[PDB]
Parts: sequence; structure tokens; C-alpha cells
Amino acid sequence: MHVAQPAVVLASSRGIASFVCEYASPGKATEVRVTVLRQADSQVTEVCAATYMMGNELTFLDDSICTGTSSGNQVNLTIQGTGLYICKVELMYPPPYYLGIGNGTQIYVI
Amino acid sequence: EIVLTQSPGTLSLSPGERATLSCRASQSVGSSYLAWYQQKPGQAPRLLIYGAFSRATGIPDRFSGSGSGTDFTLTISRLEPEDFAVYYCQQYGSSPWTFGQGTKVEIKRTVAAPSVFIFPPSDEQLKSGTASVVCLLNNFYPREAKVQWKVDNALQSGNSQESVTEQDSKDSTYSLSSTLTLSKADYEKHKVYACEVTHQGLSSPVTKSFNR
Amino acid sequence: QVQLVESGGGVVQPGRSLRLSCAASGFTFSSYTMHWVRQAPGKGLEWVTFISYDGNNKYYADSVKGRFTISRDNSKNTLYLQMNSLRAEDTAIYYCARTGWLGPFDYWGQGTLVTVSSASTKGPSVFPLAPSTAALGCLVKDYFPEPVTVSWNSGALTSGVHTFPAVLQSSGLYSLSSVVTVPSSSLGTQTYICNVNHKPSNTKVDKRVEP
Repeated sequence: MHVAQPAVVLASSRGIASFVCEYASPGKATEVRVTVLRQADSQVTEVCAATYMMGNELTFLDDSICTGTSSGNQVNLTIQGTGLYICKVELMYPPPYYLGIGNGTQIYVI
Repeated sequence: EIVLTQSPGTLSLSPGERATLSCRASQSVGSSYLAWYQQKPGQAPRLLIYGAFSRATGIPDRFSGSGSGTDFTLTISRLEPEDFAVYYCQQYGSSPWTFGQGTKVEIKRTVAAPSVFIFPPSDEQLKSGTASVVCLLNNFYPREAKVQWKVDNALQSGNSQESVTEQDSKDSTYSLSSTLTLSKADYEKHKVYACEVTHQGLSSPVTKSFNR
Repeated sequence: QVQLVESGGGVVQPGRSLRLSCAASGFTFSSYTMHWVRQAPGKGLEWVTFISYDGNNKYYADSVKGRFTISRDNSKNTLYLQMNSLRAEDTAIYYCARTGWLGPFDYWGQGTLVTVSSASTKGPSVFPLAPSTAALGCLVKDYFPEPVTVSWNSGALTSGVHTFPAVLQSSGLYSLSSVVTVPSSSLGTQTYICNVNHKPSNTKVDKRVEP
């Protein structure tokens, strides 16, 4: 399913970057998982992950790197601390299951 | 349900040639949600391509993929001996996860006519009340071959079964075994039992037969 | 090194139940969703079931909806597949599969075979296919279940050997032929013996084939 994220974002001088990752759902899912992967040299590592029941605030597993806020079908992420950062959205319930993969975000550090 | 569709059913090429395998989706699926798999006989599937274009870890560069929407492609630029196998495409963007029918990549070789053999039932089997007449087609190519049974010059129907070995590794041939099963009673009512074979390498149907 | 090892396969009669296990090693188990994928003999791949990271959500193919239950134990790095009310149509190789973080099934177990059939264990009857470059062979008839292994002259004869894939007869039993191409002149000189063995019935037979 179509996931939209910016092509490029700028990171502040304190190493924190913020971008919006929005997603549409063919149905209306009440149980969503949002993941952020880092892709460099074909291999991918997990930046962070959060589980989302719509309207109940975005709960992140481990807030060491990512803190984010929900507002409908948009998620405003914040990552702290030079590859490609991909926003992943999983519509778990109700069926059907949907996987969404954004086109990736480049992060330039001024 | 997203129905996937592969073509051809069988690809006949030679080592060093370029293979092009097609996968079709019943509705548009994003490139990020298509994969290709390789499976060799007696082995589990193995991932080659994900995201339509991206290549899995440990996969040589001669494998590549392309396409979006409805039509996708897997390309093997130069076939190696180990590349002759079955290939499956899948969509993994939504449930249910669906696969294509598969596509077989066989080695193409020169035509080879089958050597046909006929085996009467053993008297040791007849003691059991049934008679199995076995016809052997040894080392032929291509895989297509039709055998018809004749009992007292009368064509049979619905009383025989076939079996084909996997493509030979060395000579790249196939072999086929056809078994005609008769009741002992019915077997001893006739005299001429003939196995008739047609193949590309035979200008005329060959008949191997015997009498009791 | 990512490893998936499934177990629990076997032969069973319709309506009975079977429990499969998939032991995972070499990666953080709870960080990946899992699948079971099956493959009937000689046919393609069919997705069976999916499970979430912790197990909150499970989905099944329609052919198994209501009879199969998928579960996982992240504490023990094990995946399960409780399959009940079995049908002959469930005969297949059942693979354990991990989902990559970008979608595909990036790792598969080698598989465990389950056979659902109302037949019972029977040893094969081995008959000689006598010659008359010559050809001879053994007919391994009426056995259940797969597999059977055939060699010739205790393994010393493998060139020109063709053991054919078994065939499922209407009786519900399997039948195959194993043939050998031999120089027509060696008949009477060289002794030719089939070494068939069907462990499920603990039957091992040696049959000599003569003109």
C-alpha cells in the first residue's frame, strides 16, 4: 500500500531530524505497526519501531532514538544521532493484511 | 485475491544463453512487493529477487529483475548449469500471499530418439492375479513423448499410467515408464501386447511387442 | 547463520491431527513475522498461514481456515502449526518461512513431509522385469507410504540406472519401476540384483533379474 515520505530532509545541528510519513489504507485498520529501516549497501538495520492503535497515541518500542507523534494517517517522526531511511507501515488488523514501503528518505546533515 | 501468472511453463535453453521469465499479476502490485524464488529438485525454495529489482544476498549478478504494475520479468544473462531449476514469483504486499504456478528452465539439447523396451509380466506377479506390462522409453529428448497400448491390435484406454524421470544431469535426457495393468484373467485372454511410441526423433511410430 | 528446522511430519489418516514445530536459530526470533508454506508433490507453492511478531494477529489461507492454528513461542525460538481434521488434500511438504523486514520470504527451512491417506503401511511386492544393449528392471508394486530406495548390485551399478518417480494408484498404494541398461552380451555372465527397501514397513528385499 502506498506510503509517502519526503525524498530529502535536513538534520538540525544537534543531530535530530524530523519528517512526516503518511499512509493510506484500502480499508480502515485499527492496528498498525510503523517501522523505520536504515538501508546502506543493500543490507538494512532497524532504526526503530512503534505499534499504533489509531487514536491512542503512538507507542514506540524503545525511545532511545525515535520519538514520534500520530495525527490520523500521518506520523511525525524524530530520529537523533548517511544512508537511506525507509518508512515501513504494516496494517495488521482488520483483514486484509497490508504492507507498505515508502520510497526512502535521504538525510543531509548541515 | 491477487492471482499471479508465469510464462512460459517450460524454458528450453542451453548453458550460456539468456533466460527471460515472465510473471503477470491479475491487478497492479507495486514493485516493492514482488519477489522471485529459485527451487532445485529436492531442495527448499531460495530467494533471489525482492522488490522486483533488488537482488537477495548471495545471489550472483547474472540474475536481475524488472517491470512494474502487471508485468514483471526475471532475467538470467548467462545460464550456468546450476541455474537450470524452477522459478516462482510472489506478491507479498497483502494477504493472502500468492505465488505463481512456477516456470521450469531445462537444458536444451539435440534431439534424441527413445530406445523402447517392452517387459511382459513375470509369472511371479501373475500368481497374485494381476498383470503389469511395463514399457520403457530410455534417454530421449525433448520431454514430450506419447505411448499407446495395443492388446490384440486394439487400442487401450484408461488402464495405464506413466512416469518421467527428471532431466538427466550428464546427457540431459529424459526417460519414461508406462505401466499397463490387467487382471490375470483378462491378461490370458489375448496374445499380442504392443507398446507404440511417437517422438520427434522418430519419423514413424515405433512398436515393441511380444506374445505369450 | 539463520537456521529454520521443522519437525513433526508423518503419515496420518483423514480427520486425525498433526502438530508441526519449527526451531529457529541465528537471529532475534521475536523481531520477525513467520509463515508456513506448503508444496504438494509435483505442484507449486501455496501460502498457508501467517503470524505476527508477538502473535497478536494470525491469518490463514481459505483451504485451512478453521482447521489449522499457528502459534509461536518467542521465549523458546519455536514456531508451531496445529493441523486438525486432516484431508488428503493437505498432503504436502510444509516449509517454515521467515519474513524479511522488507517483505519477502528471505529464509526457508528444508521442510517436513506430511502424508494424509486412508491407506495403511504395506511393504512392496517386487517383481522382475526380464530382458529378451539390453534392458532389465524391478517393479516395486503396491506399497505405502513413500519412500522406497532402490539400488543395483549393492550400489556398484549406477550408470544407465533410472529409478522412476513413484505413481499413486487408485488402490491408494504407490508403485514404481527401476530399470538398468546393460550390454546384451553380459547376460548370463553378470548377475543383476535389485536392492529395494521400504523402511516404513521394515521391508528390505533383494530380487535377481534373469532372462
